[PDB]
Amino acid sequence: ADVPAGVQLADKQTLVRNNGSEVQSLDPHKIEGVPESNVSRDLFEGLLISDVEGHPSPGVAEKWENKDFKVWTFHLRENAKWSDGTPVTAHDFVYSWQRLADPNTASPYASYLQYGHIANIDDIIAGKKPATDLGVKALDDHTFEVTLSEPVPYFYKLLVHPSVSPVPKSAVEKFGDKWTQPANIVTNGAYKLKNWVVNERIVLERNPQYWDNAKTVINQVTYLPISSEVTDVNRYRSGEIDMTYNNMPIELFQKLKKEIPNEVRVDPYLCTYYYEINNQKAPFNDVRVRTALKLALDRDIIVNKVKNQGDLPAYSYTPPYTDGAKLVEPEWFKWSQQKRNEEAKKLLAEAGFTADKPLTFDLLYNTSDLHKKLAIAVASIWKKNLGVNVNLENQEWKTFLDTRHQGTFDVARAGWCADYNEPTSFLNTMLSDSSNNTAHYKSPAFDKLIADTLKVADDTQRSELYAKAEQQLDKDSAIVPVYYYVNARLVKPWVGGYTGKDPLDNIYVKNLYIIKH
Ligand SMILES: [U]
Ligand SMILES: [U]
Ligand SMILES: [U]
Ligand SMILES: [U]
Ligand SMILES: [U]
Ligand SMILES: [U]
Ligand SMILES: [U]
Ligand SMILES: [U]
Repeated sequence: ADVPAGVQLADKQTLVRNNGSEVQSLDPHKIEGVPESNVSRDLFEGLLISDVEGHPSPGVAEKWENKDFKVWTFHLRENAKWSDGTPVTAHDFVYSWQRLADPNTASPYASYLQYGHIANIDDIIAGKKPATDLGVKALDDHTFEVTLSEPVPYFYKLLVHPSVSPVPKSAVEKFGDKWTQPANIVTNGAYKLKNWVVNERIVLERNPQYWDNAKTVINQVTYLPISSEVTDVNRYRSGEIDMTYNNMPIELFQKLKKEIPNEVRVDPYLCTYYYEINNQKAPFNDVRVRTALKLALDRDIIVNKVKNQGDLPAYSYTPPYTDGAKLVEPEWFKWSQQKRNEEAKKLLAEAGFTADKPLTFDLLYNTSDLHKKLAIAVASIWKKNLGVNVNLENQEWKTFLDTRHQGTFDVARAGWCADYNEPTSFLNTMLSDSSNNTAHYKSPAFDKLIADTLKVADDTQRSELYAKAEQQLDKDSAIVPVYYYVNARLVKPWVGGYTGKDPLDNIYVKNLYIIKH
């Protein structure tokens, strides 16, 4: 943390953050969500980290070079250490990236190594080559070299993500899936795990071995698993919580803007809220059904009437303000809602649906007052506008993600937030073989458009190709875009170091500080 001259620090440097839900895991290779990544950034540090404004910056790697954007060489700082005092080496990164690639690990982020195009990843994921053939090597203890199969100019931007953080081989091998228990875990970020009580709290304490420990200010941070946004706000206002999770309750938000304006932080965020359709399950394998659902949802009602927290109605998957996004707003988005409704009804009528045999299906969402209220509104809108019946189902976060991966669903609420600020951070998740493809969408045409983006060596052709890839997804109605999120949360006046300038919201508790109050 960089405490401004003149600021008086509180005697007790502790923080309590709400984290939305119980985490899937603390193992960097078994996680895929925001709550998971929030804790992961305090515990495991990769090659690069985001600074306080979100810029990719030195993590374990103090400096790096690239040759033709294909061979990346990272020079690891000599004093990088794990919490048990042992050095973090390039060998840790080699083991870690191989474990991520290995199909036996079954990481939801196995495809992150395909997104960066590390050599031999496709064959490794497919079981054709052993994970040890991955294009990574330790040239020495302090030098990690990555070899890609094609030039990727934005490659280093990927490296702040939890999936490419190092994990400690000896703990993994000795304790297997209990390696992340407090008595066994070993970490290399600014914090160490002190306590983990499922559905109660995660307590982290400062890691004295961290290389940049002298600049850490907060001594302990607690992450809570509260999925009710109302309850989060209540425990924030009671004094327990210093920073709410960044999901805000429809019940109270308008009142909060008037009551504590200075604490209501609202900043740009590269995330899209959408209804994920299971594209491989009848009748959602019919483009007419998906298109009907996409058109009949009234975003103006949802975004401006129901939620009204500053979100913008969405017509694409990639947020339009992602760096490199130059998207074409589809003609249906300019139509009137009535015109969208007629087209929708026409398509469903063409798909075989009638008043006597209507379309009925489930709408799965992770427990939350916000998603429940939005799903109830969407259900009402779809019933009224298109004559469809939906059965709402809530599931806790970890179960909910497993259901979407399993494909044991019809339509699910969804939100994707960028991992690096570039259109492929979104677009790569709709690749037929992506480990992040919970839409179960498989388009050879879409796949080809993205493969072509690194076959050209310039940004304008690349941006036009991303635009076309979005048009292909839209043409297929793979999803139902709802809104682009804003990052809205409450932060007490005494929490310093949180700018709100990072559109990825990659917060590190090592950058924060408690102002005397
Ligand atoms: U004190
Ligand atoms: U105090
Ligand atoms: U660049
Ligand atoms: U950029
Ligand atoms: U269903
Ligand atoms: U509620
Ligand atoms: U470039
Ligand atoms: U105080």
